[PDB]
Amino acid sequence: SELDQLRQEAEQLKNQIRDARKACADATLSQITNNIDPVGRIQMRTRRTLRGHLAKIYAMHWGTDSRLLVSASQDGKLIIWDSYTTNKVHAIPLRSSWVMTCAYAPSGNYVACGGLDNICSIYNLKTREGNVRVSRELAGHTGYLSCCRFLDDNQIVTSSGDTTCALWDIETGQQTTTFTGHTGDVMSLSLAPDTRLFVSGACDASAKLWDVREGMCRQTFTGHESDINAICFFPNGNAFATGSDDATCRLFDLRADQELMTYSHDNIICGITSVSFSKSGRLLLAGYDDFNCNVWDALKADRAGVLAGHDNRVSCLGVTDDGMAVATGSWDSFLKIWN
Amino acid sequence: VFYCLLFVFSLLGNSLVILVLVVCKKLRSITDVYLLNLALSDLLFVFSFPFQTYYLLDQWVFGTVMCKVVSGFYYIGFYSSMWFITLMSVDRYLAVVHAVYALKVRTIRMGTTLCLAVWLTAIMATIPLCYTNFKMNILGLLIPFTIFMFCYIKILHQLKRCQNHNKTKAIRLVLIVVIASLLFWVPFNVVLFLTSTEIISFTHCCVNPVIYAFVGEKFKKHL
Amino acid sequence: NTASIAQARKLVEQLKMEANIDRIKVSKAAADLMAYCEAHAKEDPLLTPVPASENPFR
Amino acid sequence: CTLSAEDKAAVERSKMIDRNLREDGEKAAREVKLLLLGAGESGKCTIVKQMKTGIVETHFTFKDLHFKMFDVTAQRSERKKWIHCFEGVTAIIFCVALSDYDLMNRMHASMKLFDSICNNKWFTDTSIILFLNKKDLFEEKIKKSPLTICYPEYAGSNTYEEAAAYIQCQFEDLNKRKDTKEIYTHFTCSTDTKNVQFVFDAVTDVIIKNNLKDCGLF
Amino acid sequence: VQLVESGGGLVQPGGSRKLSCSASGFAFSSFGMHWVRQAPEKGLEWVAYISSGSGTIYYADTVKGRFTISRDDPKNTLFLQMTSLRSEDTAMYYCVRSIYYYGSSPFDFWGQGTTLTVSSGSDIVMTQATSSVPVTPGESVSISCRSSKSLLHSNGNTYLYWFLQRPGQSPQLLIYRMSNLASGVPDRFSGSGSGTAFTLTISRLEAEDVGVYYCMQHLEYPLTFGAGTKLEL
Repeated sequence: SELDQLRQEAEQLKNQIRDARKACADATLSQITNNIDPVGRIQMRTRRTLRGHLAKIYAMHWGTDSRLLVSASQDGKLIIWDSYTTNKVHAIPLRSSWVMTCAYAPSGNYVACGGLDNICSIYNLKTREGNVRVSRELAGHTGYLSCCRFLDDNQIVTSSGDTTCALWDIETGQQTTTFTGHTGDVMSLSLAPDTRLFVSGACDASAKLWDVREGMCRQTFTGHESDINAICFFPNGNAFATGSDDATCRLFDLRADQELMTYSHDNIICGITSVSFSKSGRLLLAGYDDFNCNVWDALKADRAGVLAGHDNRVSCLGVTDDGMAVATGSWDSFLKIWN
Repeated sequence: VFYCLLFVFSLLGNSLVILVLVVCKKLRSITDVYLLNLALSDLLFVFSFPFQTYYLLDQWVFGTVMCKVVSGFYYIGFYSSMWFITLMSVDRYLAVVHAVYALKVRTIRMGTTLCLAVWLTAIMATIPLCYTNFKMNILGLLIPFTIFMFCYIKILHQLKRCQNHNKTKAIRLVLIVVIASLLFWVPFNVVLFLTSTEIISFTHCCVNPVIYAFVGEKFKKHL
Repeated sequence: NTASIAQARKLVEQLKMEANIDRIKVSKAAADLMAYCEAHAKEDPLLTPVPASENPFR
Repeated sequence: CTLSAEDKAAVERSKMIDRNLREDGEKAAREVKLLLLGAGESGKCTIVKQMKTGIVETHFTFKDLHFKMFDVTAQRSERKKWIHCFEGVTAIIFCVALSDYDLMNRMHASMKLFDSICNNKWFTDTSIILFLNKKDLFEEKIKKSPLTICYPEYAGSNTYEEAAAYIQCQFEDLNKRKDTKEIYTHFTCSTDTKNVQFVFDAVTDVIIKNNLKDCGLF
Repeated sequence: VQLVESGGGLVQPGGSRKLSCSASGFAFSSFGMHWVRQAPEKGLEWVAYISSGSGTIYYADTVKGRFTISRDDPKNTLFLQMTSLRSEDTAMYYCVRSIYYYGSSPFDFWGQGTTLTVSSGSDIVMTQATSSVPVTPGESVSISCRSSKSLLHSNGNTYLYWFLQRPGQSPQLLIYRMSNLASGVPDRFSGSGSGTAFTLTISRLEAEDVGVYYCMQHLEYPLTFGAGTKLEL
């Protein structure tokens, strides 16, 4: 009887959360932005083509200086790229070739990498010996690592395949904070501009807002019908966008506690693998399974550009911090810089 | 005076082969390297074809370098096509029989070095050669086809013991290769030996892109 | 299952923490996102494309 | 050529990195990548010990082939989110205990897992090697407790040589794409030396099949 | 990380001698290596360079066709084969490692160097005006230098390096571009400048940063140093 009592109590709390979100819904984002100027056809050409991987590229990440980027592929290699002159700065041999994520530290000193070995490896780029070197192996998960992002040189947050995000300490090597509450396994995370909150999308069609200091789940966003594969904060930090396997991108909202737009089209039936905003937050970039990359303006759901040019699934995407470039990676073992 | 459409459709076939292999960057394997070089040899032979036909007036420079260019393209194409089919026979021998050792041997760079060796030996064979024949006969019939028939007989004896669904189509395509190469090169060299078939030897370089590319499901999925 | 009772208690405590938050209207935050996109349009090299002089990739 | 001295030396560093990447890739392309699967309480540890925390990789050489098995049974996550990483393996070794027919039951879970990996969209052309393991105490477990407990449609005798072939035919009938891939099958035990010879012969046939596909002969 | 140069001694003029530098403590194979000499009363001048993997070898147009630089990758030594030693080759020969990628610090570690004693045009000219500057600790010192052509390359980088040679020690890297501070170097040192005029500024001094400063260009080979500025008292 106690299980049914708390069951009905949780139903009543979900009903009052739904009633609060319905009472806050006074006008949609389509009804307000019907008077702004629609953006033109965003024509973007392949400036650089980075061709050094020999297997499927699963993740990339930009540097803070908007010139260096790292990319992870399952040929067992992790390559630092000079995006201006197409030079390979470093080539990092991985102990486990089955990697699914990579991160570039905002100081530029470190590079993270992880995957199906349940280990976030931290690589030191700037040593006295001249070579790259693994500094720490953060081994505390039981599921596969799906995303990792540095807070600073000493703190990193990882999302894993065991319905659990974790906050690490690089110097000691243990989990400072464990973030639990998802029921499906978490596929991506995204830090806020002020490194105090992060969102995470899992395979239970829910995205949760996490507080890094206290370690609690603040808000929970349910609008999708399938597994959320990618997530990214808006540049304001008051919104984020998710990309799922139901061929839709959705713009959620932290203060309004519910979704705003759905970025969908009837000719699109494949899942989103990657999502990123522009520098202004006006454009919304999204990588697909039908080998393309589509660009919506975020203020109105209409597709304003197609970044076609890959021959397999666009698995990773990054808009740089200057907004000058978009690096798209794919399973055809090529990175492409778009502008 | 004959039909002479062999130029017209062999140019189209070899051009489609080189278009798919080069214009689409689809040159991953050693077999693509051998197929590209055989298609270049076939285009050189088919380019040397129509200058011999309709030879009523000699408006082109005969007895000097231009007729020498025509004859050189002819004989470089003949030897290069014959040798490339023998390199493809040896490569298919190594890919089926001795499949473990082929992982070490069959690389792209080894294929390019063997191709450049074939081109250089073809040019060196055509330097001594517009109105020798035993060397032509030997190095275009006997030493190539012993290797050719040995490789494909061992390929057949290996493909008689495999899984059924692939080995049936493989035995059919191997028999097509063997029957076509024999019926396209035996009576031509027999007539050359008796003088010391022409249209059949021209039609061989028309049929080569069809057999070596267009029946393969790899190339079909490239299309 | 006492552990399932504790799990349901944790779930209803998380829903109670989520329910008692400060929410604003959707139109105000939509206007906030529209104002952030309108106030940073000149600094976006992809929205308004830069000339090829200071373009670092061309 | 409008490059500085450090730019030229950085290009030289990048070209040396390119040479190392090409050498490592053409070394890695000479290896046989095997995906090791299986149901719960399988006997895969015995044949791994014969052939020798998410993926347990196992490198071993045999008759100048460099195999690398990837024991991924133990990755307790959603398999649909990471099974596309193994697109391009040479074969799949799938381990079934034959004596798990009486312990729905374990054998129907094994059939469901085999049907899930065999008809998967990422392994349409991948051959599957199938060790039907623990055949020794299966042969004495079928003394009592017949196969009617597991397969009630079974009407043959209670002997070993018919029931084992029936279980083999029930697993091989789950293959929907019977033209593209093959299902190699071996009755194995704990004391069985020839478990590496069978996977050697199976990947030899798979390499010959891929070479027939690559050389235009298919 | 260390570089021990060996060989040297008294050599008759016109003879031959091979110098070795056994590297220890770093990835030797991924570093370009330089030999740079220093006359017993004069400053520094570049001699030779071999790249990583021995792909590019440069000489100084005074030893070209006369010295031979070579490296060994498994055994970590660096060789400089010298034939036909004239009287203008008596110096202490320093070995210095140098990596080149985007953002790297070339010329960051210098060997201790060994002594060699012999018996009996289109380059860029570094020019430092002040030969000796007397100074007290706590002050701020602005040392200037100038070039022949503009060291600002078209890609934005300006290739001027600032070094420091303590009395009785090997030179040390201070500033590894026009304004980039090297590792292990305090925040007091600050490089600046533009075009053909550059200035290293010391905000406040200590006792250990006295000695001779050198400026080097890395825009074009051959690498040319300046006549160094001495700081005493």
